[PDB]
Amino acid sequence: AQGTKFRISLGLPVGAIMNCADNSGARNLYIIAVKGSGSRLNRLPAASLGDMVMATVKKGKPELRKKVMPAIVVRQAKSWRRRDGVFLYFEDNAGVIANPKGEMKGSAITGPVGKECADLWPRVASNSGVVV
Amino acid sequence: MATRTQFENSNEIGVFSKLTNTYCLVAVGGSENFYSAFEAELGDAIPIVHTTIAGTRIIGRMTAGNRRGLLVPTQTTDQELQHLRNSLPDSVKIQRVEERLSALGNVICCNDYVALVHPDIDRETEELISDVLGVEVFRQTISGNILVGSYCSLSNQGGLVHPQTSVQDQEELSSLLQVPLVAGTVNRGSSVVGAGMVVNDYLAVTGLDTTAPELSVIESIFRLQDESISGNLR
Amino acid sequence: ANISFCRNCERFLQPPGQWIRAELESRELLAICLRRLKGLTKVRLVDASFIWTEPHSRRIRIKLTVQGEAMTNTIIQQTFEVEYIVIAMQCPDCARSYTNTWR
Amino acid sequence: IIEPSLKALASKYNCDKSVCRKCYARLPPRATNCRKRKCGHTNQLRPKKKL
Amino acid sequence: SKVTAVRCKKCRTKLALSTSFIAHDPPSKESSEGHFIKRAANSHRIIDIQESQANCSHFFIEPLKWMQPELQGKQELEGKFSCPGCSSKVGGYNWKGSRCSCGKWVIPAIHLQTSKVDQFPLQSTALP
Amino acid sequence: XXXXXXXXXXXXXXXXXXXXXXXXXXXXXXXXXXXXXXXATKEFKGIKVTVQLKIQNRQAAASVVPSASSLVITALKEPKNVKHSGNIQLDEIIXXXXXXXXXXXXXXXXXXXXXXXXXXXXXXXXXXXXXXXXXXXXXXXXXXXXX
RNA sequence: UUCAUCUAGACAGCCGGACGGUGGCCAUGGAAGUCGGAAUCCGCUAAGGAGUGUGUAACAACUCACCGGCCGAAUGAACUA
Repeated sequence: AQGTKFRISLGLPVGAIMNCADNSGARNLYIIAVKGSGSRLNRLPAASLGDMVMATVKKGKPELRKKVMPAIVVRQAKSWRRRDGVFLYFEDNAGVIANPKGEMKGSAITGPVGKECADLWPRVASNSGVVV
Repeated sequence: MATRTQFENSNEIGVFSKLTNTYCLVAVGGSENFYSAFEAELGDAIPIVHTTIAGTRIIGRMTAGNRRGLLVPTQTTDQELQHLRNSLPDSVKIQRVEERLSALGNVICCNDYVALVHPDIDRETEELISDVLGVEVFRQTISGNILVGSYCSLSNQGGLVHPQTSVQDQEELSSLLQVPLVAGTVNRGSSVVGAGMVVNDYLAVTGLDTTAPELSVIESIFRLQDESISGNLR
Repeated sequence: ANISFCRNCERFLQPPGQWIRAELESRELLAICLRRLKGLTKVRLVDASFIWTEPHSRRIRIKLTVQGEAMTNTIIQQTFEVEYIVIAMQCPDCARSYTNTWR
Repeated sequence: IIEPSLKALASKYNCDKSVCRKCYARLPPRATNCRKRKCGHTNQLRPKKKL
Repeated sequence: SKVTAVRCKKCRTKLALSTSFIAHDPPSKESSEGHFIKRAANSHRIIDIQESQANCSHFFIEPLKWMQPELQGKQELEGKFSCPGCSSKVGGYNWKGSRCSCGKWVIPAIHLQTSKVDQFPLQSTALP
Repeated sequence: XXXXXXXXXXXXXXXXXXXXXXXXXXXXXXXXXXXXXXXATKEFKGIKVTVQLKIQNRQAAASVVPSASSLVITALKEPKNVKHSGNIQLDEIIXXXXXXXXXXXXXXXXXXXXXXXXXXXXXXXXXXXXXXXXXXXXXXXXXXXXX
């Protein structure tokens, strides 16, 4: 489901609590896995801007809580290197929740969206207000 | 008429293409099958342009345009701006726009005559849209959503809107847009109707998983529908 | 599904090795849903209250409402019933299948 | 579409063989013993199943 | 009722009208024809039983005018054809059978698969 | 031009499903093909097998039924198996039935062709009680009168 | 080791023929010797089954039963270590 993306710096390991950018009632997401992650002894699998993570809701609507459901990172605080040269980074981490196809459950996104997420996922760019 | 096709394996066409009355825009990473949809049906009337915007392939959601003009965001480079000013005709004007709201496609829903913009867009853009596109600008939201370009496909004839939309507010917009409006779903139950499909006067292209009752609703409000080769020879 | 049963001593076999002697038609509603292949993936096991079967017939019928939907908009409920086949066997406490381990 | 004069021409190379039961080898249909050594030249042969 | 048309998806070409459609509506539902039988190599031996589907997923039409150069040129017993503007596999022709997905038999068959084609009314819009 | 002697089997009223595939490369028809078959099976029973051949060129109809097989012995009768087991009074009309049958049977006239249509009739009662095997072994009827 | 075949022509192979009522009849989308049920008839023949197997959607084609010559001293089966 996930296409080709150039490697960017991994800023979100397992156990991170990122914000929730959409309007599906959830307040923050708790990352428990990264889809397509590697395998190394004692290594925590880490996420990045645009990866697809399995995540639970720790705060928000009680209907959304206590179930594991996939999510997509839209902002990142660790600085990454774009190919055209610049090192950039947002202010906080953020994610939106999705079905395992990649379609989005929320209606809109507040805050800016990273550009390598809008190219990779077609639904996130449809609901994005500001692209970087 | 009502042709269906898809970019690489995605149903949404409005993200990856921008179809107007006098030109067309497509992203560069396409197969031979996706390009042959527009080339076979538009012919040589309007110029098809392969382009990218801001280093992206989402040019249907970054740009905003109609018959008379095109608006591109700030991160569009000078190499991509000089390419568009050649391939498009001399009638259309291309203008770079300085925004905090970068994605102009989700923000602006426009045609030849009447445009709806996001309510938190600023006044220096409202002066810019009305003088470049030559369109009256109306600040208004689709009943529950601020992204008016993603959830409301619009043409000169009619306009398809978000499915969860009250009838009492459709009559508001039809009073404002002066075109008849129908709510519906495209791509087998996706509420994002502006990003699923594109439209102009003589063509409307949507995704491959658009079902047959959904395709009836599209061509009806847009009024693009209308035989001797078929017959019995026994 | 299949549920094991002590014909003499009235016990129930759990999947690994257990022999939980439960009261008949009171809390066997609660001991079955561990043995069932289906996990917590089904929506919200919102309710479960089994319906009557004949006491001579060796089967148990149950009803339940999973109620949690994710069909892209809403959470629409759904009601269904499944059946269980009772199988009797020995349970070596109740079988006496005797000689080293005397301790 | 296959023109069964040519289907009989191809089935001699594909279907009309025999299979050893022990080593699963592909053998000629008139054979009596398997030609390999890792099954010990065994003679328990079966015909190959037709479609 | 009114006449209808069968337009090709991704071609937008009218392949077949009504005044066609030999619809053969009832399946048999009995054990010899309503079920799909897979025998064995020998001795009339049933290995599989498959139940037929709900609705007949084809359109059995008369041989039409646009089909004629594929049926005159290299005339064979079975094959397939396409839309005349996209070269996509729409339906096959067969002078044997291929009952329906739902199962009867037909006649020598000109089947038009209802996957990747759709049916629209020939009259005006419904105006909902 | 071109001649083509095909074939046709079974049917009582109309059928030709098997043949229908034979007219694929040939002249395509469904209406006149069952109509030309209807001109063949006119006043023929639909229970019985009707074996025929049709010769055609540019939709040409042919209806011939040589009947040198069991088609004759099923014709002169009254209509997990519909039993054809009858006590037929054939022996007088079987002298007339073998007359139409022995067009070439390639035997020395009727006396060696009175046993072909006899054992071809593999069901009927014939004349009297039985008319099969030893009940029609020695033929002392008509015979040389037909020669 | 024990059987059995063969110069009175084997085994192995090659060369010919295998016809005519006839796509026999019910049975079925279709079954012509060969998906199956039950009958086993008759013509001609040197000899030839309402067919021994391979096959085709159904035929065809081919093989086998059976009849002829062509070839020239070996061959088949079980078993023991």
